Amino acid sequence: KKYSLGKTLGTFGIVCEVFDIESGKRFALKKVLQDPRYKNRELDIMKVLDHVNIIKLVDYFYTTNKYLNVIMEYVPDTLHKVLKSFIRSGRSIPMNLISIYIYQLFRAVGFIHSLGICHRDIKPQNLLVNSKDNTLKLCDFGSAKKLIPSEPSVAYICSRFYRAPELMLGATEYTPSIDLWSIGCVFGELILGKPLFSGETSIDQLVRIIQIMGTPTKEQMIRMNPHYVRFPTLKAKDWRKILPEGTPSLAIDLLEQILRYEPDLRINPYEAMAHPFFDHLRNSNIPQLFNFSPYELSIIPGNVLNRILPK
Amino acid sequence: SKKYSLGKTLGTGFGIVCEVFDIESGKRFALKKVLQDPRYKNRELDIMKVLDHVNIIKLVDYFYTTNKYLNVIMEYVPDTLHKVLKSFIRSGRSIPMNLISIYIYQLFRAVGFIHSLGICHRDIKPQNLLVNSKDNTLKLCDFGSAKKLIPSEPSVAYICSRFYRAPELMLGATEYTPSIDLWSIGCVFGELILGKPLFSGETSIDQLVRIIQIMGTPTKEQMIRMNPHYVRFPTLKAKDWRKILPEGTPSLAIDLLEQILRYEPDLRINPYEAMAHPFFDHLRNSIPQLFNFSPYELSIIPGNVLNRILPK
Ligand SMILES: O=C1N=c2ccccc2=C1c1[nH]c2ccccc2c1NOCC[C@H](O)CO
Ligand SMILES: O=C1N=c2ccccc2=C1c1[nH]c2ccccc2c1NOCC[C@H](O)CO
Repeated sequence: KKYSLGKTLGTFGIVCEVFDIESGKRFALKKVLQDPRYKNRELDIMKVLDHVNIIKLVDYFYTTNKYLNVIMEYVPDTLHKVLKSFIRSGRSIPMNLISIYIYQLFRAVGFIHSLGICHRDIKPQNLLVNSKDNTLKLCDFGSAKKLIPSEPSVAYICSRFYRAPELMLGATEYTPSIDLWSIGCVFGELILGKPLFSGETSIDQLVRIIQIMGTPTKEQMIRMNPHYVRFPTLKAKDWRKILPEGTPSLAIDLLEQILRYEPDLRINPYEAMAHPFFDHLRNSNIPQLFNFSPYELSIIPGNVLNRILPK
Repeated sequence: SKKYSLGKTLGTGFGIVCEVFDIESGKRFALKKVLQDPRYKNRELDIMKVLDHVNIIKLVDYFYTTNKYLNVIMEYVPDTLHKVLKSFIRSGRSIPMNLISIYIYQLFRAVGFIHSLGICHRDIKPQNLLVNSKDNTLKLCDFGSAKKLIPSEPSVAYICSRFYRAPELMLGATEYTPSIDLWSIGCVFGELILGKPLFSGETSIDQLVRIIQIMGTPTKEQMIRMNPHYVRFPTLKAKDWRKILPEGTPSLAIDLLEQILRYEPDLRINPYEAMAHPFFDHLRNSIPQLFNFSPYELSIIPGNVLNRILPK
């Protein structure tokens, strides 16, 4: 009764736009089929995400088959729709804007990773954008999990475009580092205007990665998955020959630092925020970039913080 | 339900209140379990959800269970002002005025916060006032009797309780205001000083007479302000608190009490102005957090008032 129903946004349930009958405000409703016997993992993660670049939990309740109704913060557009529109119009997303989106993405992921939480399905359909601010917010934690580093996961993550290579190799001991590969993939697509690594199967997807970044060495295979083994030998290619003809060197340098085979070697989110590619954001439309919460300040290293911040 | 382990009982008041433990983090919380239909809203949860303040008990978690029950997990504080009050009497000592001021200051800050939202507690009493001994932090809990007052709509006069109701409630008022909480604070302040409650009595008349016997018969203008729908008592002159309260009592204590226990609901000192009252000049001159105002708090405290509240 408290929420009047709006447009369906996407379909174990459905996602709608709803309105608070009392305040007038607009929120997002996720209605999922659910037994009040068991916990809901997604609700349980939501409950802990209090960050400016992450979608906030507002309310939740049960209904009538029994359903859990999660009411969340709303943002009016997805990076998927923005990206498709630029292609449609015939032009490239300005690099200045790409940097704005990608910085905020890094900030979000930095925050969930300081809690051991991994998203596992970062994609442009999951990156909410505000046209008026250029604010970006990470949503949908239906596929997320708190990784317990002393404990093995089962390899059951299948998806196009954005999986880390270690997931394609059936890794059992993957880490939140997987998200960092996704960011890289999003970042590249934004630049190129189409995804980096297509393919319907894991083999297909692996081959495409190899085709661009070269065959992984043995040391690289172990570090991705020590439980797994031979491909043909292909040399790495230069991103400057893959990406479109205008692409800034700083953009490619950061990209090189993200898309590494060795999960442990991928750039740290706060490190990436301190990367010269964001130097023009530090030199003062722009949303909030430097309003760190007292939690974030407790977590960012002092060397790093000083390089992230403006003079 | 597995997430929390029981759980010493804290009070069976439509449900129970227990101590519970987060089996993942090890932290201790308070569980309020109430009999509830998931067909209706629960008013108390809806209020909890909006209370974000250092001197009010925070909501933590909530879930359903099986007769169907709503389970409210809240911030926990290990003691009540009632137990503290009731222990000082045992030892044959009075609560230091310096301590009394610590608690009552925080109480005002809490009330200041809920009234900025139109939320009225409606049952403030030392049993509802949680105190932590490490720190002298006080927190206001248990909003099961709270309501958001919609100034343009009447309420129904069905509030019956001992010691702490505003005179307007005793008079069957239908248009009462969050001011009723300030009357309760005054009473609590008073009781802390005196060693026993100010206004005893099992019925409404009984409660009114006691007030009238200390504060004097209300004038006609004071009756209209408490309840313009209500008519004679015998004429009694006000007594002077200096002769009711114990021999030592500081004059600023009484000054502050006088400014809370007015018959005219609209004249009762407002909470921020009370923190500015000189009775708290020693906390300023000189103990928990007192001056760490939230961005929200800062935006609704008036300018001149704020400066009087803060230390120099
Ligand atoms: O604002 C949103 N908050 C959410 C929380 C969880 C899941 C989705 C959203 C939100 C969406 N905002 C949008 C604005 C324009 C278009 C779509 C959306 C949102 N959701 O997208 C549908 C979910 C789909 O199944 C995968 O993301
Ligand atoms: O810490 C508490 N949080 C609460 C939220 C709602 C209702 C009660 C409490 C809490 C109590 N903490 C205590 C510590 C010692 C003794 C009692 C309590 C709490 N409540 O006990 C029942 C409330 C009753 O109104 C007063 O006895």
